[PDB]
Amino acid sequence: MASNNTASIAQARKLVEQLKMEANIDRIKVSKAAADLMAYCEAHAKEDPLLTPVPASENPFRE
Amino acid sequence: MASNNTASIAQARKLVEQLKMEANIDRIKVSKAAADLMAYCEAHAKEDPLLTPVPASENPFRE
Amino acid sequence: SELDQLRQEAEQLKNQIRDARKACADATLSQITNNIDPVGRIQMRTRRTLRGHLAKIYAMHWGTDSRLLVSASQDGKLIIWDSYTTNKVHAIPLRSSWVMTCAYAPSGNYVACGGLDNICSIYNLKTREGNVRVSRELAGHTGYLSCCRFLDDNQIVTSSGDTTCALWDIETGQQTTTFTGHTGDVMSLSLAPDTRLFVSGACDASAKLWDVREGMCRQTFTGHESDINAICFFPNGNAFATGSDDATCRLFDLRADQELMTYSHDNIICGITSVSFSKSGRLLLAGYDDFNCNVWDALKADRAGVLAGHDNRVSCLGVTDDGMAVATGSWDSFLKIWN
Amino acid sequence: SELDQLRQEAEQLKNQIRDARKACADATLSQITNNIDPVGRIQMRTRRTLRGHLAKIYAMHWGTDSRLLVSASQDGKLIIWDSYTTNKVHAIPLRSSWVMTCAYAPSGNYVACGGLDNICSIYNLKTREGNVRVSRELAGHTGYLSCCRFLDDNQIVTSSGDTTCALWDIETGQQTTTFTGHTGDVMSLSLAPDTRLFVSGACDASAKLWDVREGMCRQTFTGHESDINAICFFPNGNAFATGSDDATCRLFDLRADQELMTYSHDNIICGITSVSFSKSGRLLLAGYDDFNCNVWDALKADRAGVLAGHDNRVSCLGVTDDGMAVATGSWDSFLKIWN
Amino acid sequence: GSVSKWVRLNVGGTYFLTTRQTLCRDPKSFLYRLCQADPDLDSDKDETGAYLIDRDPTYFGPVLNYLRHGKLVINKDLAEEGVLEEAEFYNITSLIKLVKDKIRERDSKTSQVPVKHVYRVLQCQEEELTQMVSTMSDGWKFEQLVSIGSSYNYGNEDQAEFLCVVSKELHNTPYGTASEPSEKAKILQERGSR
Amino acid sequence: GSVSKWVRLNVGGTYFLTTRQTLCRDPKSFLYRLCQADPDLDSDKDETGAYLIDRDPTYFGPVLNYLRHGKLVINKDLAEEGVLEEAEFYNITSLIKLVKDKIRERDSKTSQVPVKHVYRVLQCQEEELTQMVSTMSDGWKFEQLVSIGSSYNYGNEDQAEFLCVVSKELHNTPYGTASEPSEKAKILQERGSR
Amino acid sequence: GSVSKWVRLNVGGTYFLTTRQTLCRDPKSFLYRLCQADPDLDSDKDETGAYLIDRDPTYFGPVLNYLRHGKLVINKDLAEEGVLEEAEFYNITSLIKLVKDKIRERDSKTSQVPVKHVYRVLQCQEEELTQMVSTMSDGWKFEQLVSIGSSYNYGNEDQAEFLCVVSKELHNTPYGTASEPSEKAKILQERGSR
Amino acid sequence: ILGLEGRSVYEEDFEAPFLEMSAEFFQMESQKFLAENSASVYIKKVEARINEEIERVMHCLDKSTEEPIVKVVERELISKHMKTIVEMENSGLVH
Repeated sequence: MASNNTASIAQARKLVEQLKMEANIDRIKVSKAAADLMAYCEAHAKEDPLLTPVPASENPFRE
Repeated sequence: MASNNTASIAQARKLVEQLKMEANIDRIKVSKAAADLMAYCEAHAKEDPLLTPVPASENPFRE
Repeated sequence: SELDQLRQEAEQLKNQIRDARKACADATLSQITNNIDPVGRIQMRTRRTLRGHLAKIYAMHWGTDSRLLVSASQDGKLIIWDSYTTNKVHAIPLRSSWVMTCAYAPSGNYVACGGLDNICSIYNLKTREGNVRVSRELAGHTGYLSCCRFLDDNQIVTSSGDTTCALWDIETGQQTTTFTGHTGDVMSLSLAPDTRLFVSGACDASAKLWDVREGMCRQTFTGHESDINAICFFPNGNAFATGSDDATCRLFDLRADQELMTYSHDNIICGITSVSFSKSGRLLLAGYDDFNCNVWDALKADRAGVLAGHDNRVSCLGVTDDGMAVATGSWDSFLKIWN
Repeated sequence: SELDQLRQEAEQLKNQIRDARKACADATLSQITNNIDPVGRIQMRTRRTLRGHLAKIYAMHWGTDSRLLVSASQDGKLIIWDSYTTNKVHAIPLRSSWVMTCAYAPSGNYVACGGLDNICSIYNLKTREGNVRVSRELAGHTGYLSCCRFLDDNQIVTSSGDTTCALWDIETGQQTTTFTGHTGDVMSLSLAPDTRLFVSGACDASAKLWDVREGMCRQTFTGHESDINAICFFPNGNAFATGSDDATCRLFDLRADQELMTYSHDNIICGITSVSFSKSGRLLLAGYDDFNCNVWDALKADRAGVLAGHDNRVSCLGVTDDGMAVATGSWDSFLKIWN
Repeated sequence: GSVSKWVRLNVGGTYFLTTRQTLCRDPKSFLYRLCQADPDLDSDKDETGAYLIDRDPTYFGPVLNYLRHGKLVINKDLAEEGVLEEAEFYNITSLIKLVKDKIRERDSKTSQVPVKHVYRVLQCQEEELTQMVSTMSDGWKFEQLVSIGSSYNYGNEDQAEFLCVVSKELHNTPYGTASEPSEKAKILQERGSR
Repeated sequence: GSVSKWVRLNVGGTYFLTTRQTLCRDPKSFLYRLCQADPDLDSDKDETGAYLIDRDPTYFGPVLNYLRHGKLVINKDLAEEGVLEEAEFYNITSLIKLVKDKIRERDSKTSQVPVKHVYRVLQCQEEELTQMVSTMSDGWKFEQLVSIGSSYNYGNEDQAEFLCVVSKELHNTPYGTASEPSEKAKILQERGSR
Repeated sequence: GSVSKWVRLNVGGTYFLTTRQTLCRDPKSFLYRLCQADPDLDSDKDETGAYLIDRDPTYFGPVLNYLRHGKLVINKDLAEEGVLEEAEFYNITSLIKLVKDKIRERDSKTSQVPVKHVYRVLQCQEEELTQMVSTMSDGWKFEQLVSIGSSYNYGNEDQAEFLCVVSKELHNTPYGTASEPSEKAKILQERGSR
Repeated sequence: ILGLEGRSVYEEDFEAPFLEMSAEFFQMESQKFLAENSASVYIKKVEARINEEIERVMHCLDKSTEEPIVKVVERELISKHMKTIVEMENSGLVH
């Protein structure tokens, strides 16, 4: 064993491995992704009962 | 028999038979059947105590 | 291929049947003759509330003696009541829970129950020992025992799962004859006072009136729009009231061999879960998936009264064979003896 | 040996990753914008007090059907609470005590249990038997199960101990895809609405976002310095809030491949034991080892409001799938419904 | 030479002379297929004209018992599971049924070690109590009686006064710890759940 | 078969070498044919020549012992139901009664296996409670006591003081001979039901 | 005649008939050397056929069943320890593990006396207890319902009105993968202690 | 097999000696062939010897030596004859 080393290195390989396709993934900038999320939330803000007034007939916890 | 859609033709034969007896069975017009039902129901109205007040001891449920 | 030709043939046969019914169809004299004495609104009060149950009541069935009701709760409990005194003649645990159907025999001492067990349990109320020892445990069923009704002391009908409404010899525990032909599950059965013709209401919305004395169907009433919950014959057996998961009751006449007259309802839209006739058969009492049920006129097609006072839906109805009252197998765990 | 070269290569690639993330790093428009949908102070009511636990509640999970909530008490008891009615469908006794997690299946008919034992329990809640029976015991887990989530109804992600969060085939009981690479037990397990990526939080303080089809870990989000208590995906599955044993929650972004933004206060120092998003995902529901919990404005980086209650820590949170309300599985032996 | 009205079959080491009729319990059974000669079979005991097949005769025991007698009774010391394995190898759905019924009976008999045990709750009034415990159904064992407060009619003699709790060793499932479900049952269970 | 004073039966492939005279006890049993060396029953084996009986040796044991020495001994490791079935096969009514008595003893001893089990409730207050608890019958087992609300004072020394649910493991008799009602008994049952 | 395509073994002096391939399902077994035609045999006889296997035929049964269809058989008369001995004689590792589990399941109930019985307590009211007991979990036995005295919300009709304690016997193997907890398990244990 | 997984044991005992003596044999054989053979004959003969060495490695010897042997032969017949087969007495690539 002068080229295998009883496979004690594999863990480090995995580390290296993931880092490679941590780099391969593109970078979407902070502000733009943030804005996308704000648009999604605010569009979904009306359909979120926590963000809207709730009549007793609206919530299944008072009917 | 599957290749004949699991012998669905047997349903056709049964429906042939159903038409046969339905034609054999006399057809009583709606008006006179309703007349017969009125006669039976009205003839049995007085002995249907649901239609009449029941004293506090007539029924076996206030006894 | 010619399979489609035979299907066409079936279609044209049904068309002829529709034509014959339409020719048989006339103006409903009862509804136009609404000058009959008004039914008004019957203020209905229960004289005896049956709090002996504490689970929902799924089926219930008065006996031939017309004093003992066999109300079954889906927890696996039969309560053979004393309707006249609110006493439990018997409280029977069931081998399996989720029992949906219970029937009381012409014996007056045999009781039937069907759950998801796929085994029809007939309990002998009276034995030499004095306890409710089971009479028979009829196995052989494929699907769940959707409904059961006693034909005789040793003959019964079990509208089971898997499109089965076969007749069963109780003594042998085997099918007497096989009743089949539905493409949907059979969960509704009705007992004519003839006690020789049972109209099975399956999930395919097809009230097939079968003759018990033959192994083949007698009539096939249709017009339904959903699976048929319950069917009640008239006190003459000349016609039967049908209720499905629709907003209207129906009345199918055998002599007319067609839907005699429908009970349209838009004041209530909940599915008709149970149907019944009064002692005269003039009052048709409809159980509804809402707590309060109703009773309409079978003559003027208008509400004779409202069964109000419930707190949960009623899953079965049973009228006194003397017409003194009606028991409501509600889900509020009380059977209410509405006098 | 050659391991030094591999480790140095890992170090330089980590440096490259830091550089690429910092290049991606820009001003967070959410923090910059202080007028984009302010949420204001919100005060919320306990509408259902699911009293009926007498021991602490470790994990509580709603189902996608969002009517019944499975809640596990470490004494070894599951309650399938009916939130709408203040009752339960099942109180299942658990053979193992100290049950960490219970996850309600997407079909709402299976439930999963992971306790201190090395067996994952799969109970088929609904069957023709009418009662709960164990669908599948899953044996062969190396470490102790900490969190689990149903990826299907025949397979499930099970973050056991020993850095194992391997996918498990329910039918065969054998793990199919093995997920290893953390340090210590994989303790947290977040299921995405994407359902294609589960981000596991362990004692490595590294939110490893794994693909649920390949054992290769999609991304390795980092920034947390403590073991990760809870991870909740955004209602998009494109980002997730990560709460660890600190006062700092971290909203990590998959598109940015870096921590989108951070939540921290000097008012709070307890570990963020439970993290969750609203229907919009605009509200971050953070349960704490503090007796009370909080809500942040998720996209304004500030506290939306404080949800004060109980008298003991709240060990888990579950938002109604619709954003209707939240159930607070706490250690004061009550589950409070806040709406 | 090797086949007659009767046939000699070597299950395990021993050789049983049994009629070809008795060996078959359904024409899908492997044993029947072995009754008549097939071109596929190569290894056999041609020393006495008896076909060689490789299974334990101990679990052939209850199998041949049912086949000869028409009723299956598996010994309390022998694995009904071994009988089921024998049946499944020999592909006899009838034997599958009986082993199933016997296993249900055993699970009732072994309803002390973990396997489902039916439990039920009944209401009774003070007066009715003696009757319904006395008239309590055979095959059921009384387990507990609890007094409760009376919400009607003073503090005693109430229609809801005592809760009896009984049980049955036989499980309520159609078979063992798992039965093949039905969808409409789940539909109605959801209907009644809410 | 081969002629000998004894006879060798192939009971389930197992050679029972038993004398012909002990098999002449019940001509009304299948064995008395198998003992005929003349052509009344002819049976052979292509390996030994033994007569062939398609009855199990599982429950043939106790029945053969009953034939040999007049008394059945059902081994308490084999189903008494199987012995009853073997008795039915040879339809020996005395043997049927004996195995049914054994099954009744089983059911009384195994009343917690779902078979007959009798239950009652006594009513007593403490003074008599000690007495009849002490003078409890041999066979009847105390299972539960309970108090009932006392309108006198708050507790003890009221007639309605304690219900005493007691039980007994009772024998289940195989059906067809027991639990057979009578007409006047049913008349009186209907009279007393109300 | 020992082997042509089939093998006649003499297991502990008991002759059994099988084929080379049924034993060749697992080609690591001890019977591999015995069955195959090779002069490696240290015990065989060709004067009347059949290799000499001086081993248990009583505990060869379940092992051969696993060798034929990969399934262990646990009889009630079977010493699971003895079949473990035979399996380790015939080197079936998965069978070894399964039989070890069977041995420990039997010991945790029988030989180690009934131990580690799991007990649980469940809060229920009447409307909940009725179906909870009705929907009682598989492999679990009802043990006691008790009515807690209550002043808030009367003493009846309260979600906290009854406590039902149930149990499940563990005829369960102690975990050999590690029944001793790890450090973080104990950390969480002390966290949950108070 | 005596390393119980070990190529280390064979590496110690006999993995190397084959390589070393083969290297020396190819040294002497290549020099002799250069002495006796022209361009094409020498090229095809050394190629045939290389293929026969691989033949021995697969059918006469283990597989564990394949990676070492290619490295040895690459520096023994090719890198040893870098521009001695490019040109010779009126033979070679240029000629």
